[PDB]
Amino acid sequence: EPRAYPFNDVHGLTLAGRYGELQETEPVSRVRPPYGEEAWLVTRYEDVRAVLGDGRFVRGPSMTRDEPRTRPEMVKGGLLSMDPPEHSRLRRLVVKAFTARRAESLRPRAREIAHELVDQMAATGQPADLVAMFARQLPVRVICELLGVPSADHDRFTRWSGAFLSTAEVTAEEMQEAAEQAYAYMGDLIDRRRKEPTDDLVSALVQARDQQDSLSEQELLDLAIGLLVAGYESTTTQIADFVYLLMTRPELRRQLLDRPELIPSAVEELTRWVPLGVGTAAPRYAVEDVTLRGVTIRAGEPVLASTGAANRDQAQFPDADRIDVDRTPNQHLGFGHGVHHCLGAPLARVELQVALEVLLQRLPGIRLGIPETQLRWSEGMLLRGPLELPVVW
Ligand SMILES: CC[C@H]1OC(=O)/C=C/[C@H](C)[C@@H](O[C@@H]2O[C@H](C)C[C@H](N(C)C)[C@H]2O)[C@@H](C)C[C@@H](C)C(=O)/C=C/C=C/[C@@H]1CO[C@@H]1O[C@H](C)[C@@H](O)[C@@H](OC)[C@H]1OC
Ligand code: HEM
Repeated sequence: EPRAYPFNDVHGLTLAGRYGELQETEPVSRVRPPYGEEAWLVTRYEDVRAVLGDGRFVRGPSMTRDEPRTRPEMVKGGLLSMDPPEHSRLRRLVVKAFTARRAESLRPRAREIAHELVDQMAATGQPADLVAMFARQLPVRVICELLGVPSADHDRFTRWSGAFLSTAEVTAEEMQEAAEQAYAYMGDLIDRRRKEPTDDLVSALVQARDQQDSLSEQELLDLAIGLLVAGYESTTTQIADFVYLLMTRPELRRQLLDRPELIPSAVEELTRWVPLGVGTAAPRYAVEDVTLRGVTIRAGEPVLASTGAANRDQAQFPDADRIDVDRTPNQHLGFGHGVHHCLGAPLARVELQVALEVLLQRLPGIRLGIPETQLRWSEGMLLRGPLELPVVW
Protein backbone atom coordinates (compact mmCIF):
# COMPACT_ATOMS: atom_id res chain seq x y z
CA GLU A 1 0.00 0.00 0.00
CA PRO A 2 2.87 2.44 0.60
CA ARG A 3 5.08 2.28 -2.54
CA ALA A 4 8.72 1.15 -2.40
CA TYR A 5 10.84 4.24 -2.64
CA PRO A 6 13.06 5.77 -4.11
CA PHE A 7 11.41 5.76 -7.56
CA ASN A 8 14.44 7.25 -9.41
CA ASP A 9 16.80 4.86 -11.18
CA VAL A 10 20.35 5.88 -10.11
CA HIS A 11 21.83 4.79 -13.48
CA GLY A 12 20.90 8.08 -15.17
CA LEU A 13 19.23 11.46 -14.49
CA THR A 14 15.80 10.43 -15.69
CA LEU A 15 12.88 11.63 -13.49
CA ALA A 16 10.88 8.51 -12.49
CA GLY A 17 7.49 8.49 -14.28
CA ARG A 18 5.87 7.61 -10.96
CA TYR A 19 6.33 11.26 -9.82
CA GLY A 20 4.13 12.66 -12.56
CA GLU A 21 1.48 10.05 -11.96
CA LEU A 22 1.37 10.92 -8.21
CA GLN A 23 1.37 14.70 -8.92
CA GLU A 24 -1.78 13.93 -10.79
CA THR A 25 -3.65 11.20 -8.84
CA GLU A 26 -2.12 11.13 -5.30
CA PRO A 27 -0.04 14.25 -4.57
CA VAL A 28 0.45 13.27 -0.89
CA SER A 29 1.15 9.54 -0.73
CA ARG A 30 2.84 6.85 1.42
CA VAL A 31 6.23 5.44 0.74
CA ARG A 32 8.45 2.73 2.20
CA PRO A 33 12.17 3.57 2.03
CA PRO A 34 14.96 0.99 2.11
CA TYR A 35 15.87 2.15 5.66
CA GLY A 36 13.98 4.05 8.32
CA GLU A 37 10.27 4.68 8.75
CA GLU A 38 7.44 4.80 6.21
CA ALA A 39 6.73 8.39 5.35
CA TRP A 40 4.50 10.71 3.37
CA LEU A 41 5.77 11.81 -0.02
CA VAL A 42 4.81 15.25 -1.36
CA THR A 43 5.39 15.88 -5.04
CA ARG A 44 3.56 19.06 -6.27
CA TYR A 45 5.52 22.30 -6.49
CA GLU A 46 3.00 24.18 -4.42
CA ASP A 47 2.92 21.51 -1.67
CA VAL A 48 6.66 20.89 -1.59
CA ARG A 49 7.19 24.66 -1.23
CA ALA A 50 4.47 24.81 1.46
CA VAL A 51 6.12 22.00 3.51
CA LEU A 52 9.64 23.49 3.39
CA GLY A 53 8.25 26.89 4.32
CA ASP A 54 5.75 26.02 7.03
CA GLY A 55 6.57 26.51 10.79
CA ARG A 56 4.70 23.27 11.62
CA PHE A 57 7.32 21.17 9.79
CA VAL A 58 10.55 20.78 11.72
CA ARG A 59 13.97 19.09 11.48
CA GLY A 60 14.94 18.64 15.23
CA PRO A 61 13.30 15.18 15.53
CA SER A 62 15.80 14.03 12.96
CA MET A 63 18.24 13.61 15.87
CA THR A 64 15.97 11.08 17.72
CA ARG A 65 14.14 9.39 14.84
CA ASP A 66 14.85 6.60 12.38
CA GLU A 67 14.85 8.75 9.24
CA PRO A 68 13.48 7.50 5.93
CA ARG A 69 16.69 7.08 3.87
CA THR A 70 18.64 5.02 1.26
CA ARG A 71 21.76 3.96 3.23
CA PRO A 72 22.08 1.99 6.50
CA GLU A 73 24.17 4.59 8.38
CA MET A 74 22.63 7.92 9.45
CA VAL A 75 24.47 11.22 8.89
CA LYS A 76 23.06 13.55 11.53
CA GLY A 77 23.55 17.02 12.94
CA GLY A 78 24.69 20.31 11.38
CA LEU A 79 22.49 23.31 10.61
CA LEU A 80 20.05 21.15 8.66
CA SER A 81 19.14 19.22 11.85
CA MET A 82 18.18 22.44 13.74
CA ASP A 83 15.01 24.42 14.25
CA PRO A 84 14.48 28.14 15.16
CA PRO A 85 15.42 29.75 17.36
CA GLU A 86 18.73 27.84 17.70
CA HIS A 87 18.95 27.45 13.93
CA SER A 88 18.06 31.13 13.48
CA ARG A 89 20.89 32.32 15.68
CA LEU A 90 23.59 30.26 13.94
CA ARG A 91 22.34 31.14 10.52
CA ARG A 92 22.34 34.91 11.23
CA LEU A 93 26.01 34.71 12.30
CA VAL A 94 27.08 32.64 9.28
CA VAL A 95 25.38 34.80 6.62
CA LYS A 96 26.68 37.94 8.23
CA ALA A 97 30.16 36.58 7.20
CA PHE A 98 29.24 34.45 4.15
CA THR A 99 27.78 37.28 2.04
CA ALA A 100 26.71 37.20 -1.65
CA ARG A 101 29.43 39.75 -2.15
CA ARG A 102 31.99 37.32 -0.66
CA ALA A 103 30.64 34.62 -2.96
CA GLU A 104 31.00 36.85 -6.05
CA SER A 105 34.52 37.96 -4.98
CA LEU A 106 35.57 34.33 -5.52
CA ARG A 107 34.64 34.17 -9.21
CA PRO A 108 38.21 35.17 -10.39
CA ARG A 109 39.90 32.49 -8.14
CA ALA A 110 37.26 29.93 -9.18
CA ARG A 111 38.13 30.66 -12.84
CA GLU A 112 41.87 30.43 -12.17
CA ILE A 113 41.41 27.04 -10.50
CA ALA A 114 39.21 25.86 -13.34
CA HIS A 115 41.95 26.83 -15.88
CA GLU A 116 44.59 24.94 -13.82
CA LEU A 117 42.41 21.82 -13.69
CA VAL A 118 41.88 21.99 -17.45
CA ASP A 119 45.71 22.38 -17.94
CA GLN A 120 46.26 19.22 -15.84
CA MET A 121 43.78 17.30 -18.06
CA ALA A 122 45.32 18.59 -21.36
CA ALA A 123 48.77 17.53 -19.91
CA THR A 124 47.75 13.84 -19.72
CA GLY A 125 45.95 13.76 -23.05
CA GLN A 126 42.59 12.49 -24.22
CA PRO A 127 40.59 10.69 -22.89
CA ALA A 128 40.69 12.43 -19.49
CA ASP A 129 38.26 11.66 -16.69
CA LEU A 130 36.29 14.92 -16.20
CA VAL A 131 34.99 13.58 -12.86
CA ALA A 132 38.33 12.80 -11.16
CA MET A 133 40.34 15.63 -12.74
CA PHE A 134 37.79 18.47 -12.65
CA ALA A 135 34.38 17.94 -10.92
CA ARG A 136 35.87 16.43 -7.75
CA GLN A 137 38.55 19.06 -7.71
CA LEU A 138 36.99 22.43 -8.42
CA PRO A 139 34.50 22.64 -5.46
CA VAL A 140 36.80 21.58 -2.64
CA ARG A 141 39.57 23.89 -3.92
CA VAL A 142 37.07 26.80 -4.08
CA ILE A 143 36.00 25.95 -0.50
CA CYS A 144 39.71 26.17 0.40
CA GLU A 145 39.86 29.72 -1.06
CA LEU A 146 36.62 30.66 0.75
CA LEU A 147 37.63 29.43 4.19
CA GLY A 148 41.25 30.63 3.91
CA VAL A 149 43.20 27.42 3.69
CA PRO A 150 46.77 28.46 2.55
CA SER A 151 47.55 27.43 -1.00
CA ALA A 152 50.31 25.03 0.23
CA ASP A 153 47.65 23.12 2.19
CA HIS A 154 45.11 22.77 -0.65
CA ASP A 155 46.41 19.36 -1.76
CA ARG A 156 46.22 17.66 1.66
CA PHE A 157 42.95 19.36 2.44
CA THR A 158 41.59 18.02 -0.85
CA ARG A 159 42.92 14.52 -0.09
CA TRP A 160 41.21 14.40 3.34
CA SER A 161 37.97 15.76 1.85
CA GLY A 162 37.65 13.15 -0.82
CA ALA A 163 37.17 10.59 1.93
CA PHE A 164 33.80 12.27 2.91
CA LEU A 165 32.25 11.77 -0.51
CA SER A 166 29.47 9.15 -0.57
CA THR A 167 31.35 7.51 -3.53
CA ALA A 168 34.59 7.01 -1.64
CA GLU A 169 35.67 3.35 -1.25
CA VAL A 170 37.81 3.57 1.73
CA THR A 171 37.49 1.64 4.96
CA ALA A 172 35.75 3.17 8.02
CA GLU A 173 39.12 3.88 9.76
CA GLU A 174 40.64 5.45 6.66
CA MET A 175 37.63 7.83 6.52
CA GLN A 176 37.90 8.37 10.28
CA GLU A 177 41.58 9.27 10.05
CA ALA A 178 40.81 11.75 7.21
CA ALA A 179 38.06 13.36 9.34
CA GLU A 180 40.24 13.72 12.44
CA GLN A 181 42.95 15.34 10.20
CA ALA A 182 40.31 17.75 8.70
CA TYR A 183 38.94 18.66 12.16
CA ALA A 184 42.34 19.26 13.78
CA TYR A 185 43.54 21.33 10.85
CA MET A 186 40.35 23.45 10.81
CA GLY A 187 40.47 24.08 14.56
CA ASP A 188 44.08 25.26 14.27
CA LEU A 189 43.27 27.52 11.24
CA ILE A 190 40.41 29.06 13.26
CA ASP A 191 42.81 29.66 16.19
CA ARG A 192 45.39 31.41 13.96
CA ARG A 193 42.75 33.58 12.32
CA ARG A 194 41.33 34.57 15.70
CA LYS A 195 44.59 36.07 16.96
CA GLU A 196 45.69 37.19 13.44
CA PRO A 197 42.64 37.85 11.13
CA THR A 198 42.81 38.08 7.32
CA ASP A 199 40.04 38.61 4.70
CA ASP A 200 38.83 34.99 4.48
CA LEU A 201 35.56 33.49 5.75
CA VAL A 202 37.13 31.85 8.81
CA SER A 203 38.32 35.32 10.00
CA ALA A 204 34.92 36.92 9.34
CA LEU A 205 33.13 34.06 11.10
CA VAL A 206 35.38 34.52 14.15
CA GLN A 207 34.59 38.22 14.29
CA ALA A 208 30.85 37.97 13.39
CA ARG A 209 28.63 39.48 16.11
CA ASP A 210 24.86 39.64 16.44
CA GLN A 211 23.51 41.87 19.22
CA GLN A 212 26.55 40.85 21.31
CA ASP A 213 26.29 37.11 20.40
CA SER A 214 29.30 35.38 18.78
CA LEU A 215 30.06 31.88 17.52
CA SER A 216 31.70 29.65 20.13
CA GLU A 217 34.90 27.72 19.47
CA GLN A 218 33.07 24.47 18.78
CA GLU A 219 30.40 26.28 16.66
CA LEU A 220 33.05 27.77 14.42
CA LEU A 221 34.56 24.41 13.89
CA ASP A 222 31.32 22.50 13.26
CA LEU A 223 30.11 25.26 10.89
CA ALA A 224 33.35 25.32 8.90
CA ILE A 225 33.35 21.56 8.40
CA GLY A 226 29.56 21.69 7.75
CA LEU A 227 30.18 24.19 4.87
CA LEU A 228 32.75 21.85 3.41
CA VAL A 229 30.53 18.78 3.38
CA ALA A 230 27.36 20.68 2.29
CA GLY A 231 29.36 22.40 -0.42
CA TYR A 232 31.61 19.72 -1.87
CA GLU A 233 29.75 16.63 -3.10
CA SER A 234 26.63 18.64 -4.18
CA THR A 235 28.61 21.00 -6.42
CA THR A 236 30.92 18.20 -7.73
CA THR A 237 27.99 16.08 -8.76
CA GLN A 238 26.04 18.92 -10.34
CA ILE A 239 29.12 19.96 -12.38
CA ALA A 240 29.35 16.37 -13.66
CA ASP A 241 25.69 16.19 -14.48
CA PHE A 242 25.58 19.58 -16.27
CA VAL A 243 28.63 18.70 -18.50
CA TYR A 244 27.18 15.26 -19.14
CA LEU A 245 24.05 17.01 -20.35
CA LEU A 246 26.05 19.56 -22.43
CA MET A 247 28.02 16.69 -24.05
CA THR A 248 24.90 14.67 -24.87
CA ARG A 249 22.55 17.46 -25.97
CA PRO A 250 24.14 19.26 -28.94
CA GLU A 251 21.56 22.11 -28.90
CA LEU A 252 22.43 22.95 -25.34
CA ARG A 253 26.13 23.05 -26.08
CA ARG A 254 25.59 25.11 -29.23
CA GLN A 255 23.38 27.66 -27.44
CA LEU A 256 26.02 28.29 -24.76
CA LEU A 257 29.00 28.45 -27.21
CA ASP A 258 27.14 30.96 -29.40
CA ARG A 259 26.04 33.01 -26.43
CA PRO A 260 28.06 32.50 -23.21
CA GLU A 261 26.09 35.32 -21.57
CA LEU A 262 23.23 32.70 -21.24
CA ILE A 263 25.35 30.54 -18.85
CA PRO A 264 23.86 32.02 -15.64
CA SER A 265 20.30 31.39 -16.92
CA ALA A 266 21.24 27.86 -18.16
CA VAL A 267 22.70 27.12 -14.68
CA GLU A 268 19.28 27.99 -13.19
CA GLU A 269 17.35 25.96 -15.76
CA LEU A 270 19.64 22.90 -15.28
CA THR A 271 19.38 23.22 -11.50
CA ARG A 272 15.60 23.10 -11.98
CA TRP A 273 15.60 20.24 -14.44
CA VAL A 274 18.21 17.83 -13.00
CA PRO A 275 16.60 15.64 -10.28
CA LEU A 276 19.96 15.53 -8.61
CA GLY A 277 18.69 13.69 -5.43
CA VAL A 278 18.10 9.93 -5.48
CA GLY A 279 15.18 10.77 -3.13
CA THR A 280 13.94 13.96 -1.45
CA ALA A 281 14.83 16.91 0.84
CA ALA A 282 15.79 15.74 4.47
CA PRO A 283 12.53 14.45 6.13
CA ARG A 284 10.42 17.15 7.94
CA TYR A 285 8.36 16.10 10.92
CA ALA A 286 4.91 17.47 11.58
CA VAL A 287 4.70 19.21 15.00
CA GLU A 288 0.86 18.99 14.91
CA ASP A 289 -1.73 17.45 12.56
CA VAL A 290 -1.66 19.33 9.21
CA THR A 291 -4.12 18.73 6.39
CA LEU A 292 -2.61 18.84 2.95
CA ARG A 293 -4.64 18.05 -0.21
CA GLY A 294 -7.28 16.94 2.18
CA VAL A 295 -4.94 14.26 3.71
CA THR A 296 -4.12 14.62 7.41
CA ILE A 297 -0.46 14.30 8.24
CA ARG A 298 -0.55 13.49 12.02
CA ALA A 299 1.72 15.00 14.56
CA GLY A 300 5.05 13.28 14.63
CA GLU A 301 4.88 11.77 11.08
CA PRO A 302 7.81 12.27 8.63
CA VAL A 303 7.28 14.06 5.29
CA LEU A 304 9.63 13.73 2.29
CA ALA A 305 9.23 16.80 0.06
CA SER A 306 10.64 16.05 -3.42
CA THR A 307 12.30 19.12 -4.87
CA GLY A 308 13.21 16.87 -7.91
CA ALA A 309 9.55 16.30 -8.68
CA ALA A 310 8.45 19.81 -7.69
CA ASN A 311 10.90 21.34 -10.18
CA ARG A 312 9.37 19.19 -12.96
CA ASP A 313 5.73 19.91 -12.00
CA GLN A 314 3.78 20.83 -15.24
CA ALA A 315 1.50 23.01 -13.14
CA GLN A 316 4.31 25.39 -12.20
CA PHE A 317 6.66 25.12 -15.22
CA PRO A 318 5.25 25.18 -18.80
CA ASP A 319 6.44 22.12 -20.66
CA ALA A 320 8.37 21.14 -17.52
CA ASP A 321 10.37 18.30 -19.14
CA ARG A 322 11.98 20.62 -21.70
CA ILE A 323 15.36 22.15 -20.92
CA ASP A 324 14.97 25.80 -21.99
CA VAL A 325 18.01 27.93 -21.18
CA ASP A 326 16.01 31.13 -21.31
CA ARG A 327 13.12 29.89 -19.22
CA THR A 328 11.55 32.69 -17.28
CA PRO A 329 10.13 32.84 -14.65
CA ASN A 330 12.15 30.00 -13.05
CA GLN A 331 11.40 30.00 -9.32
CA HIS A 332 12.78 26.51 -8.81
CA LEU A 333 13.39 24.71 -5.48
CA GLY A 334 16.79 23.31 -6.56
CA PHE A 335 18.49 25.16 -3.70
CA GLY A 336 15.61 24.41 -1.34
CA HIS A 337 13.12 26.83 0.29
CA GLY A 338 12.24 28.23 3.78
CA VAL A 339 14.72 28.76 6.66
CA HIS A 340 17.01 25.95 5.46
CA HIS A 341 17.36 27.37 1.88
CA CYS A 342 20.93 26.59 0.68
CA LEU A 343 23.25 28.95 2.52
CA GLY A 344 25.88 28.45 -0.17
CA ALA A 345 23.71 29.00 -3.29
CA PRO A 346 25.39 32.30 -4.48
CA LEU A 347 28.75 30.54 -4.39
CA ALA A 348 27.39 27.33 -5.90
CA ARG A 349 25.99 29.54 -8.71
CA VAL A 350 29.38 31.11 -9.20
CA GLU A 351 31.11 27.71 -9.40
CA LEU A 352 28.65 26.14 -11.78
CA GLN A 353 28.81 29.20 -14.05
CA VAL A 354 32.61 29.18 -14.00
CA ALA A 355 32.78 25.39 -14.66
CA LEU A 356 30.66 25.72 -17.77
CA GLU A 357 32.39 28.97 -18.93
CA VAL A 358 35.95 27.70 -18.66
CA LEU A 359 35.17 24.22 -20.02
CA LEU A 360 33.35 25.73 -22.96
CA GLN A 361 36.04 28.32 -23.65
CA ARG A 362 38.97 25.85 -23.22
CA LEU A 363 37.43 22.70 -24.69
CA PRO A 364 34.53 23.68 -27.01
CA GLY A 365 34.41 20.25 -28.61
CA ILE A 366 34.35 18.34 -25.27
CA ARG A 367 32.33 15.15 -25.77
CA LEU A 368 32.18 11.62 -24.35
CA GLY A 369 34.98 9.35 -25.45
CA ILE A 370 32.91 6.20 -24.76
CA PRO A 371 29.28 5.50 -25.78
CA GLU A 372 26.57 6.89 -23.47
CA THR A 373 25.18 3.40 -22.78
CA GLN A 374 28.58 2.46 -21.32
CA LEU A 375 28.79 5.18 -18.63
CA ARG A 376 29.32 4.08 -14.97
CA TRP A 377 26.85 5.73 -12.54
CA SER A 378 27.30 6.29 -8.86
CA GLU A 379 25.58 3.84 -6.53
CA GLY A 380 26.24 5.98 -3.46
CA MET A 381 22.46 6.28 -3.32
CA LEU A 382 22.43 9.96 -2.10
CA LEU A 383 22.92 11.96 -5.37
CA ARG A 384 22.86 10.84 -9.00
CA GLY A 385 25.79 11.32 -11.34
CA PRO A 386 28.44 9.46 -13.34
CA LEU A 387 31.33 7.82 -11.51
CA GLU A 388 33.69 8.65 -14.44
CA LEU A 389 33.27 10.85 -17.46
CA PRO A 390 35.99 10.00 -19.92
CA VAL A 391 36.06 12.94 -22.36
CA VAL A 392 37.73 13.83 -25.68
CA TRP A 393 38.08 17.36 -27.16
C1 LIG B 1 25.76 13.79 -0.36
C2 LIG B 1 25.77 14.87 0.71
C3 LIG B 1 26.23 14.40 2.09
O1 LIG B 1 27.09 13.24 1.98
C4 LIG B 1 26.88 12.22 2.99
O2 LIG B 1 25.84 12.26 3.65
C5 LIG B 1 27.96 11.21 3.12
C6 LIG B 1 27.79 9.98 3.58
C7 LIG B 1 28.97 9.06 3.62
C8 LIG B 1 28.63 7.98 2.58
C9 LIG B 1 29.23 8.42 5.02
O3 LIG B 1 30.36 7.52 4.93
C10 LIG B 1 30.04 6.14 5.09
O4 LIG B 1 30.00 5.87 6.50
C11 LIG B 1 29.72 4.49 6.78
C12 LIG B 1 29.54 4.38 8.29
C13 LIG B 1 30.83 3.58 6.23
C14 LIG B 1 30.89 3.76 4.70
N1 LIG B 1 31.95 2.91 4.07
C15 LIG B 1 33.28 2.93 4.68
C16 LIG B 1 31.51 1.53 3.80
C17 LIG B 1 31.11 5.26 4.39
O5 LIG B 1 31.17 5.56 2.97
C18 LIG B 1 29.49 9.40 6.17
C19 LIG B 1 29.29 8.75 7.56
C20 LIG B 1 30.87 10.05 6.02
C21 LIG B 1 31.25 11.09 7.09
C22 LIG B 1 32.68 11.62 6.95
C23 LIG B 1 30.26 12.23 7.07
O6 LIG B 1 29.82 12.60 8.14
C24 LIG B 1 29.82 12.88 5.80
C25 LIG B 1 29.10 14.01 5.77
C26 LIG B 1 28.70 14.56 4.46
C27 LIG B 1 27.44 14.94 4.19
C28 LIG B 1 27.08 15.46 2.79
C29 LIG B 1 26.40 16.83 2.78
O7 LIG B 1 25.08 16.83 3.32
C30 LIG B 1 25.02 17.71 4.45
O8 LIG B 1 24.87 16.87 5.60
C31 LIG B 1 24.75 17.44 6.90
C32 LIG B 1 24.51 16.31 7.93
C33 LIG B 1 23.71 18.58 6.92
O9 LIG B 1 23.76 19.28 8.16
C34 LIG B 1 23.98 19.55 5.75
O10 LIG B 1 25.28 20.21 5.92
C35 LIG B 1 25.39 21.26 6.90
C36 LIG B 1 23.86 18.72 4.43
O11 LIG B 1 23.79 19.44 3.16
C37 LIG B 1 22.63 20.24 2.90
C1 HEM C 1 25.11 22.82 -6.77
C2 HEM C 1 25.44 22.75 -5.49
C3 HEM C 1 24.39 22.75 -4.35
C4 HEM C 1 23.12 22.35 -4.36
C5 HEM C 1 22.32 21.73 -5.54
C6 HEM C 1 22.63 22.60 -3.01
C7 HEM C 1 21.38 22.35 -2.55
C8 HEM C 1 20.99 22.56 -1.24
C9 HEM C 1 19.63 22.37 -0.79
C10 HEM C 1 18.45 21.82 -1.67
C11 HEM C 1 19.61 22.63 0.52
C12 HEM C 1 18.37 22.50 1.42
C13 HEM C 1 18.25 21.04 1.92
C14 HEM C 1 17.00 20.71 2.69
O1 HEM C 1 16.17 21.63 2.93
O2 HEM C 1 16.84 19.51 3.10
C15 HEM C 1 20.94 23.06 0.91
C16 HEM C 1 21.30 23.43 2.19
C17 HEM C 1 22.54 23.86 2.63
N1 HEM C 1 23.60 24.16 1.82
FE1 HEM C 1 23.60 23.74 -0.28
N2 HEM C 1 23.61 23.17 -2.25
C18 HEM C 1 24.72 23.29 -3.06
C19 HEM C 1 25.93 23.84 -2.73
C20 HEM C 1 26.29 24.36 -1.49
C21 HEM C 1 27.52 25.06 -1.16
C22 HEM C 1 28.65 25.38 -2.17
C23 HEM C 1 27.48 25.32 0.17
C24 HEM C 1 28.46 26.05 1.12
C25 HEM C 1 29.60 26.58 0.65
C26 HEM C 1 26.23 24.83 0.68
C27 HEM C 1 25.86 24.95 2.00
C28 HEM C 1 24.67 24.59 2.55
C29 HEM C 1 24.37 24.57 3.98
C30 HEM C 1 25.30 25.03 5.11
C31 HEM C 1 22.92 24.12 4.00
C32 HEM C 1 21.99 23.89 5.16
C33 HEM C 1 21.36 25.23 5.43
C34 HEM C 1 20.45 25.18 6.63
O3 HEM C 1 19.98 24.10 7.05
O4 HEM C 1 20.15 26.25 7.22
N3 HEM C 1 25.52 24.25 -0.36
N4 HEM C 1 21.74 23.08 -0.21
